[PDB]
Amino acid sequence: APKKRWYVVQAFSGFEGRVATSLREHIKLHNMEDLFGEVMVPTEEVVEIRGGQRRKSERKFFPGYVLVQMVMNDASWHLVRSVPRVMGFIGGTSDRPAPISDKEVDAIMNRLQQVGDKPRPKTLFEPGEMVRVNDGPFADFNGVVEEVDYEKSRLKVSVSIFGRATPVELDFSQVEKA
Amino acid sequence: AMHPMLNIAVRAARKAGNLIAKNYETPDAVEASQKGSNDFVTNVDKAAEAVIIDTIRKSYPQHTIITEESGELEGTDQDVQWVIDPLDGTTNFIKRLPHFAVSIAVRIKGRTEVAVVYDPMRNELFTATRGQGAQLNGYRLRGSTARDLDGTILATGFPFKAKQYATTYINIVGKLFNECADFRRTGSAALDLAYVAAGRVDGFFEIGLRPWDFAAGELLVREAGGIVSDFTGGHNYMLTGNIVAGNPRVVKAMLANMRDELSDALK
Amino acid sequence: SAAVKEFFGSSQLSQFMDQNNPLSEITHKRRISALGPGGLTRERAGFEVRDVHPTHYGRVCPIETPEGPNIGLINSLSVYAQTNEYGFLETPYRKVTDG
RNA sequence: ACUGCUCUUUAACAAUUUAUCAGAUCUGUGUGGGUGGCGUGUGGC
DNA sequence: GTTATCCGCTCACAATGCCACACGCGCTGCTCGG
DNA sequence: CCGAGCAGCATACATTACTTGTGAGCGGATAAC
Ligand SMILES: [Mg+2]
Repeated sequence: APKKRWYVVQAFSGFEGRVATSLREHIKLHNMEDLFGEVMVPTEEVVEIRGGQRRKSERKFFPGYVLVQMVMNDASWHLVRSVPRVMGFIGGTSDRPAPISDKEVDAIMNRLQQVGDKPRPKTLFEPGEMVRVNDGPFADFNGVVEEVDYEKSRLKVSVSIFGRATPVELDFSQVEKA
Repeated sequence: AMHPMLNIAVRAARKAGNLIAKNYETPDAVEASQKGSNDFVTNVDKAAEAVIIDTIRKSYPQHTIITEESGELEGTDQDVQWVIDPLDGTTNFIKRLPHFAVSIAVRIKGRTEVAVVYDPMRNELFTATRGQGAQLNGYRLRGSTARDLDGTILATGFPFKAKQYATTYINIVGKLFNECADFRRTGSAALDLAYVAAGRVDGFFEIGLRPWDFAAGELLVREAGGIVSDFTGGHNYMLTGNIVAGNPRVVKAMLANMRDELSDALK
Repeated sequence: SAAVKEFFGSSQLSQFMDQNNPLSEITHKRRISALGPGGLTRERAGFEVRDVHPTHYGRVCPIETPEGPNIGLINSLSVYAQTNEYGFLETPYRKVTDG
């Protein structure tokens, strides 16, 4: 029972998804829907719904690479390499590939599961950094993030109100640089 | 901008130093007790350490803390450490000698990232963050641009806890007095390191220093053009506690001069 | 467009016309070079190539050539000279019968 | 329909152990400050 | 067989000085943008 | 919905291209004990 161990191929700058599409099309060409079973390009989503970039942004686990679930045969080797725009394999010595190990496989699988379950706003704030305020009521203020929050997502922030410092609950959208 | 953890650390050090100054003008409130060799430790140490720990936990309830008194308080996390000395030169604060400082540095993955020392008597605030440098009250710090062991000033410390090396130490100093101009001795490792990074003294060296007595100054002298090492050119100074520091030329000259006078126990 | 325009505009061969004199214009239009893509360069030219070959008679002028680092590389095509159907340099000649 | 039935007359304090006799200066805006890097080609000598 | 010996194989590394003139100098489909 | 910036892309490939002359390190054949 030789399982189709996963493998990785080095794509170009920003053609990974297109490379995967064309690879599936080459599969449908050569009918190798068995050997080239799975092909995956992971991603992430940072959701900052205000302040320029609006409502979402797409990242990648690791750019330039594409993941496949091929097998090891010289024919399939070329069939992977005989696609529009890919560099060689990424693994052992060239012409003798090596598989991404099953431990790393399940690791990246869990990462993919976590990023697919919860679309979560990244580009967070770290406790103790100064920052301006783009809020209406508190326009052109600046204070230090006294305590950060993620699910509540409302940035307990100390700032000079009536003299002494006071903590406020200015939400993410009302937070400027850093 | 300003490094976040650096801002928290400098606020905490400011509060601790204000408490220090408050305890200073009252030669009555200090109620010390002897713990080591020819030095006390005061209640003020405990008060300042408490203030620092509390201010840190306010904005960081999980970071690991390190202190001469509380040893190592392992927070729920163990990659972000805060090495703290609420007082460097407690001997001086006993005699109310106005030369001491509070010291706070942060280690990430074992690498010191931010560091501050604070002299409340002159209101001097040596800050330093990795990859951005060291500042004295808003001025950059480049260390003494001296290029040789001539005319230099050498800050040092006498090992009042490990006086066995004294003789050897003496010889070292003696040898150094053949070339250097003058020495300096303030009984405050952190402020010695700062002055080195401040370009006020052109080199510092000490035999057997405590880990939390340089972990803040060492980043200062690093990002102020200077380098640090042990007495044999290696990086084990964090364990041996044997420190030399200063601009590369003077450090190289000192090491070349001391290669012989030193003892095999130290190397 | 990119290929054809980068060729006609920025070529090792194409260059602004030597248009300061009618004779200069002509001799720069009917000028034969040995450099360029697929052609040798002045560094690796070799003292052998530059010299006129006894077959240059009538097919390429032997007297006009820029003096200096590229002698014999740049050549002026003869007056009556004319390219062949394949691309060689055919020269006219008067047919002589028996006598 | 069916727990609830006065508790009795506005805050309840910190500073605190040598040492004391209280024990010279409110001026400016004189002055300057406010194309090029590389590559290639072409020629010339 | 091995140990030192030698001979062809492949790669690094140099190509006068100036002057003048000319020309050009990423991009591109993904990304930030309304 | 296309205009205005960007991030890492031999354009993906077969690009590519005779001698240049010289030294120098190197790997496969070679003489000897
Ligand atoms: Mg201490």
